[PDB]
Amino acid sequence: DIQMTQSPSTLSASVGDRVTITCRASQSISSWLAWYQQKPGKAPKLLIYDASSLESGVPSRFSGSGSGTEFTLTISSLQPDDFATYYCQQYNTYSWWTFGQGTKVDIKRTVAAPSVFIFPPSDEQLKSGTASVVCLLNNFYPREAKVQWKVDNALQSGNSQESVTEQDSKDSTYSLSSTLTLSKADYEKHKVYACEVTHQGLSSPVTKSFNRGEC
Amino acid sequence: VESGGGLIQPGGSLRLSCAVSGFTVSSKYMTWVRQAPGKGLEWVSVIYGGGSTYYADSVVGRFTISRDNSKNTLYLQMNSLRAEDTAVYYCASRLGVRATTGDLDYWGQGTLVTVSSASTKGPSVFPLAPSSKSTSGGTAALGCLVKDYFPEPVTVSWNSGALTSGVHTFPAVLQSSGLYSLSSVVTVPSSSLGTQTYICNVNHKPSNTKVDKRVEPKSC
Repeated sequence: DIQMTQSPSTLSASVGDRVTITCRASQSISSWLAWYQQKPGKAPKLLIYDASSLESGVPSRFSGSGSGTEFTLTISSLQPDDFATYYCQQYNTYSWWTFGQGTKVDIKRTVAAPSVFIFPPSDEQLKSGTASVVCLLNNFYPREAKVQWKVDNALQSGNSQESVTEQDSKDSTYSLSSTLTLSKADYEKHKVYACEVTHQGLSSPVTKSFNRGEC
Repeated sequence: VESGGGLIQPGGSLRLSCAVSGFTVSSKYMTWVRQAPGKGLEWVSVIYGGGSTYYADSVVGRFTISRDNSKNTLYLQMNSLRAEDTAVYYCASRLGVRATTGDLDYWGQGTLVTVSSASTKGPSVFPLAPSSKSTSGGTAALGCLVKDYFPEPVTVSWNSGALTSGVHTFPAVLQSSGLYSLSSVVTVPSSSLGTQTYICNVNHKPSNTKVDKRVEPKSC
């Protein structure tokens, strides 16, 4: 199958900016590529097809170029209505169409490192036979942030999940919570619980941790 | 709007329907595209005007696309459903007549499919207590962990709605167990932790659960 890789993952922008998103195909596809716009909770909307043809009634500030493997979508002067997620799609083959992973165009602000806080399980939860640890990343920009959990130095893979807020309408940041869930029994078998956070506003990854017994 | 979606246990079947008014379903190619919560678009299947059908690897052998021209309706039969098939499903097509084969200018509203073995279950509401671990520049973070409930939704307020600013109630996540979990957090001045109480109010109507949880500060 053809993999479509868009970049960047989030494009920071302001009203009036000239904004360009890129989309790369893992196989050549001539001009058989379309661009979609999508807002949260709503269906996608076709902007451009055949790489450079406008769907009728779409504003002419939208343009596209490329043919082969490298394609660009340009918004010449961003409007408030244009903050959204944008997808490319290839239809080179009749047999299998694929979309890129999406590019979110959000409201540009200064870089802000997250405040990272960690919450051991409540003694309350411990009596139910499970133990959850929560790592809060508060008020950060841009959206890209990596959370890694370690228990006594062991990378945890499969027992965590993440949730992110929409861009704050006031301060334009994001916040993120990750929950690591273990059995009571193995929680009481280990000592160090560590949330490692990677974010552009940090000079290096930050680790917030606690030892099980202490508070 | 697409229908036939909703809740189904793993191994079960659903039959989506996409009834259209504005064009005939059989003169066009029609497709299904799905989107998991928080994720991108995944093309699922296509039926061309000539009747040919094609499927993404991930669904071949389990899904069947079809149309009934009499009712002007597109279908997706979904068998042997798995948790990873949880998604919003859109039917889509192209109304512009042009020589092109694959762009989509018509999209349905979308309909949510959730694949879970879970029965109705009220949340456990666990405190996220403020402490040194959650204070910074004179502001402390605290919250409530609203764990293992089904189905959606829950509502969370703080101090019965008196406390709204600084509150972040995160989108729920469907866990590998088939139960949902979410957190709600709030940042407040740390000087307030001893002098004022913070309570999160969690309502889960399906289970008739209404919990008020006091979040006491840790003295470490």
